[PDB]
Amino acid sequence: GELWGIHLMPPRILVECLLPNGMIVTLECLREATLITIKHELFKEARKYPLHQLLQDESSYIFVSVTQEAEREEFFDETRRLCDLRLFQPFLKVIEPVGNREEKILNREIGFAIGMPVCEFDMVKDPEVQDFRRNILNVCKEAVDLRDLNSPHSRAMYVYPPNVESSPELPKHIYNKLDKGQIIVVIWVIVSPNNDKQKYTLKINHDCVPEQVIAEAIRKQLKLCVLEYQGKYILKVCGCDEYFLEKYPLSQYKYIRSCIMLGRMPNLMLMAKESLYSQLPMDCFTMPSYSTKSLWVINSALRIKILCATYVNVNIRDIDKIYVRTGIYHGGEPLCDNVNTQRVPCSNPRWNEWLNYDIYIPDLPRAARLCLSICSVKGAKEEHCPLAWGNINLFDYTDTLVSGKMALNLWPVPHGLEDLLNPIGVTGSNPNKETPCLELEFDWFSSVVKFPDMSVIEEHANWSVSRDNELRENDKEQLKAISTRDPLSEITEQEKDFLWSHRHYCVTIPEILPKLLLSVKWNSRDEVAQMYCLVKDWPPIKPEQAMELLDCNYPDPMVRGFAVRCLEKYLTDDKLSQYLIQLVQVLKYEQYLDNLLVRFLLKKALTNQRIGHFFFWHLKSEMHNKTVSQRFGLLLESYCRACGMYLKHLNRQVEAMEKLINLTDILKQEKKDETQKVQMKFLVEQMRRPDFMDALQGFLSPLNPAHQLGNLRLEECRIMSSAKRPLWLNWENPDIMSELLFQNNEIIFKNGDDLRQDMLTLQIIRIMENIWQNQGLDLRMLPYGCLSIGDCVGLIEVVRNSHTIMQIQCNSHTLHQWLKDKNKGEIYDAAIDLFTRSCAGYCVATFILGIGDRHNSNIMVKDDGQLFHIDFGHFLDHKKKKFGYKRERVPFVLTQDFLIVISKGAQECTKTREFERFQEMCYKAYLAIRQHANLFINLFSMMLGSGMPELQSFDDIAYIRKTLALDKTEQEALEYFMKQMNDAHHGGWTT
Amino acid sequence: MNNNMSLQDAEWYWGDISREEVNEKLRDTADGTFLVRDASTKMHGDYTLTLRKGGNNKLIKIFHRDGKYGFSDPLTFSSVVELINHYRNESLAQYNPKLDVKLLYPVSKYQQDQVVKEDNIEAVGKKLHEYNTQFQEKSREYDRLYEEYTRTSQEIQMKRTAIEAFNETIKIFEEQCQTQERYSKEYIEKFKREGNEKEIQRIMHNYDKLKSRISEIIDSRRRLEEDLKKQAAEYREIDKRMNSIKPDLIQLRKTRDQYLMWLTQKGVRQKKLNEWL
Ligand SMILES: Nc1cc(O)cc(-c2nc(N3CCOCC3)c3oc4ncccc4c3n2)c1
Repeated sequence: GELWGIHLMPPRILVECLLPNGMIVTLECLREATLITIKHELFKEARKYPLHQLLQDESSYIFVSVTQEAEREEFFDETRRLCDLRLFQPFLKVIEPVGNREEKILNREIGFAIGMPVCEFDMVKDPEVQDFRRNILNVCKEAVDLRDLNSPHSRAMYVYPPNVESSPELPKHIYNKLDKGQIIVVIWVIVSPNNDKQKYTLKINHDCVPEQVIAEAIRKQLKLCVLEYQGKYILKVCGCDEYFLEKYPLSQYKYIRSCIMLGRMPNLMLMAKESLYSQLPMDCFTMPSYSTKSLWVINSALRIKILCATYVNVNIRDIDKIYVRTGIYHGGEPLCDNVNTQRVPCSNPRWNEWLNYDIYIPDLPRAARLCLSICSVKGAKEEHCPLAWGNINLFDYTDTLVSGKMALNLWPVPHGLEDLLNPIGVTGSNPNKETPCLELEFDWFSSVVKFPDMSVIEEHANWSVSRDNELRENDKEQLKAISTRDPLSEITEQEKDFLWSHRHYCVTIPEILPKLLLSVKWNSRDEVAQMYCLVKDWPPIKPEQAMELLDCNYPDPMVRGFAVRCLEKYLTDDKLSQYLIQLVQVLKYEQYLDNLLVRFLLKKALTNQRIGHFFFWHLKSEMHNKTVSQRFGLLLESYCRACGMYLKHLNRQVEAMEKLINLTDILKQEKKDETQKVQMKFLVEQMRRPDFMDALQGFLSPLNPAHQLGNLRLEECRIMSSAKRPLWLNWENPDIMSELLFQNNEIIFKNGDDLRQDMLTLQIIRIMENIWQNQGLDLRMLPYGCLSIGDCVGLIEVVRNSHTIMQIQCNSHTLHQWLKDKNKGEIYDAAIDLFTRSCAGYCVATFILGIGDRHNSNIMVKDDGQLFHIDFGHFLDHKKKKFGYKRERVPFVLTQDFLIVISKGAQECTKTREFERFQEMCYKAYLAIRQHANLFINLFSMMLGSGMPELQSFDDIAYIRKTLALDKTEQEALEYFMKQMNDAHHGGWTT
Repeated sequence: MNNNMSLQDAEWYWGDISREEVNEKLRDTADGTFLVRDASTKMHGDYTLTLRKGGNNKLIKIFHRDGKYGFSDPLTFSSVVELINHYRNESLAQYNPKLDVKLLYPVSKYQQDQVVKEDNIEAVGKKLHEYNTQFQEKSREYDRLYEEYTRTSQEIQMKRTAIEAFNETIKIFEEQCQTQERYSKEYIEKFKREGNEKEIQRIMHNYDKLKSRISEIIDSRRRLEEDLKKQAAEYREIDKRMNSIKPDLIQLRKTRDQYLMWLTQKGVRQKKLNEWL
């Protein structure tokens, strides 16, 4: 709320005013009023009260107060509204400001974006936290220097980066749409005194750099203008904040490439270079004010003492015993046998026993973790359940082995997890101290004990050998076979011993590194030492395959180092944008705050504002989550301090979203027993207010920063039918050329549903579409915008001119007949094609991912005939547990309604040439994705720590392995797909 | 007796089950626990032995050539049953000295025969309906408790920060007493000798008002402290209730799954299973 307790403050509100001479003055104010008028109203009345003579001029004083976030805040911007002040209580202390004003304003602007006050980081005792804050700044200032390598063109490349594809090479069906490899492009120019446009239709090669597009434009002294005024102008997309600034073939830009497939003409705009270059903020950077034995020398087995737990929340009636389960983990696999304490009564949780592990301390790998939990118990059939869990890194960030007594405040068990330990969960104590607290004791080895240096490791790796052959074709063929296994197909013990024996030949096939790493005995310093030397000189690999090495199965820092170095060399901003969700989530697996991946992502976010935008939002959406609060907050703090002017743009977005959260809250709690007619009236009455209009207008779309959101069309904004009360919002597109792209921007704001599952489903769909397109399959999907922006708060892009299947139907011919009206005449065939292609893609895509059952409301159709899906909700068949059967659903069944459309209204709708043509499209689509199975398995694997109940374990990702039939041959995989479609369509599949 | 049985009748033989099914039968089981499944069709080998060791699942391929089975060249066993029964008595150290254990505890496919000895299909099906209804019911009971839990956890968060915001307020209002004390020490002094009690009348009025305002604020956070203690207590109670449903949930799920297995291993129509569920 805007005040504490009350969601909205009354029009009139009394304010307590604390004066510098120790006087309290009550003042009558307005909720809209500013701080300048309050201060002038105050000293007007302060003349009545005692000791006024001691008061100075108003220019010497400032207002201070406490906020909702428990922070004492000084209000420098005295043109702020009282409701926008974010006050805890209606009181204002007037004092004289001292210290650095500039950095105080900046600290509060970071704090506002970040979700928490920046001074909460100041009072963190933990050295790792303060080291991260200082050391990360080196990355930040080093990043702003790439933004000045060629100023002010560097500034333009940063703020408006080229939105390009990964490859200049075009697929066949894109090129075949071009007239002999040429594209008709319209360039518009303005004469602002006359304020009207003159269009110039051009016909140039697709692979023309903006300069060849800028040269031809002037024609529509012959070569003199293209010699001098060539690099004097820049191209812009109409109705967009998307610019062409770098030397790329025109067709490689996403918009132009999009225009070809859609059949639309590219509307570019001519604009002066200097006109945008001077409009750029040129944001500068300022440094903030916050700027012995070896492990292999210890002749002892590992042991840890479990002392006691403060309490567990358990009913003494129902549970017989409690105990502590413990494990030494490298990633998700135990390094030795789990060790339990002796069972004790629920009332008194006290053990005081040394647990002994079958591991010699020298053999502890660098990434070794302690995983523990307090478990409960209930012939003698007994159930074991986790009450709370916690993980500890056995080495700290400075390579130091843990020692002596320590206290570990535990975490609640995630919903749905039944596993007694949680090796995937984050490490470290729960920030919430009012929490079950396990007290433990590690051995103390008369020193600071440190993990060996790389040079020490290399010497041992040589020693291990001291204690010729060629690679046969037989061996060379098994190595290829092993490397073709997917990332979840466990290698056998024969295969492990084979790979290890041939570790020196494995370099010849670099993509086998994930398998060789699984063949390493991680509880043996001899083998890990030998692996390190091989990893150091290992050939770089394709980014999609390197990402495999970033999930929770590969915690070793050298391995992760390698993976990040592959991304540094080969990951293009295009694909980085496409995988950003996973690269952010994968930060949750990282042992420490400072690591190579976080340095990579932050650098990328600070040198490319499109990446920065989504980097901010992905991190911010999870700030409510206490497992990641500190990490992401610290990360966000760094970004916001170094991103420059974009912080002001992000602030407006956050300010808009908070006010939408405010409004939807009130609707869900205080207005639940009101009808939608009145609920809407409340919404309008509250939106019409000046503070809401100024907040919800003139900001950038968080779904797409290139889309400016101007004035609200408030008469057309509506609450949707659902109980969570989604807001169907409508903005004007304020661009002076918006009519050529879109005049108005519609977005659904949802507060109550977790939109992370949909966000992932739409990402996968986008990637699937990319696969099919490059392989010559024109199956057009519609992965609309969807962004999670907080705890069950999100944004969904609205597709214009789209209708649900029920809307069409409310007879099984009316869908086909409806599409006929909207596409009357000869243009009818382009619709049936698009529908069939859309249907195939979505039929195959939904089957693979096992999304929730489709119905008339789930499925939508556009005017042109494009079919797409909405509200995915659950994937990987989450309705299979809580149910019985272990079979694979076909979510999207083609009823006769859909079959008629494909068959163009034919009688035998399953026995036409169009239906079989459709079938082969589904067969091609299915096998195309199967061939890229590793990519999808990898992406999902990075998402296990995310907190999404639909993927908590590798057993959940096993679903796509079963739908893509990976344990089978390619022939059998196709046969499996056919049978699933036949069983779902009751035999109507004409096999 | 044992060596002459078919592989098909072997308790530890599961046939065409997936690697993920194998994992769910081997989770948190003692070392020596094992089962055999068919190898994946796209690979060399006929069967995969899977066993527990040091808390991990070990996969060993069983190969076949000319009537002989084994883990590697040469193949010396006459049948899979012969191979398995050999390593139920001999340590696997004979094959690989690093994995030193025996195949001790078979995951029997006649496992559910212990729990359900009911020979009638319909009686097993109807008990599947009863165990499923019980499970669904408790699942929804646990679900509501989780909604309560999270909401309670979120409201506690708001209160905790509100306590800190109250403390901050009290600090400011107490420092306001300090400022008025340091400012009036000489200004009351001047009019103590000048005898101006009329001014003192309105300075003390202001000071008493400040003291009066502090009282309310301290009392308000005192009230919030009580609310918080009450809600934290609710939290721990919700947590207790959830910890009682969890064990019952696992058992109710395990029983349903084993009753589903008995009907599957008897091949009951995929449609009649769904009318029970
Ligand atoms: N929880 C959720 C998740 C999601 O990805 C999409 C939607 C969604 N998206 C829509 N879109 C997405 C883009 O196309 C236009 C509207 C919807 O339109 C509707 N009409 C009537 C009833 C419901 C809807 C509806 N629901 C809802």
